[PDB]
Amino acid sequence: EQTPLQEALNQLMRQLQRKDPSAFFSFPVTDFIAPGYSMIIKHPMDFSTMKEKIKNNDYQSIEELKDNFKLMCTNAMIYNKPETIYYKAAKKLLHSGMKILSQERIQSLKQSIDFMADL
Ligand SMILES: CCN1/C(=C/C(C)=O)Sc2ccc(OC)cc21
Ligand SMILES: [Cl-]
Repeated sequence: EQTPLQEALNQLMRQLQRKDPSAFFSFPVTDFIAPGYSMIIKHPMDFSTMKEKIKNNDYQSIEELKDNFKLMCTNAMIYNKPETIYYKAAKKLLHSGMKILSQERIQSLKQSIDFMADL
């Protein structure tokens, strides 16, 4: 029922979420949690939204998931001040996640996804 691309995206998601042990990025940030958030952050993202996008087959490539992942981390560094736990978590998550989503790792996954096609 799921494509090789969807399955790879879900495996990468599990690796990225393990780097968020405090679960700060699990769910959408609301204006109840973060006053004025919606006026500061115009393109919100979180892991639960990414998971739903995978399930709905909204991602056409791993790079599109990588873009959403970077956006998620950047949003938290834009809204939160550097001293806060949320900013510090976002900086660490972004750095760790960019190594999980390295261009060379992505290329290798693309190859194996492509191999399942035109058989
Ligand atoms: C959901 C945790 N969290 C945020 C997460 C991200 C990704 O930004 S930002 C923030 C601000 C206040 C708060 O508890 C008053 C929590 C809080
Ligand atoms: Cl890279």
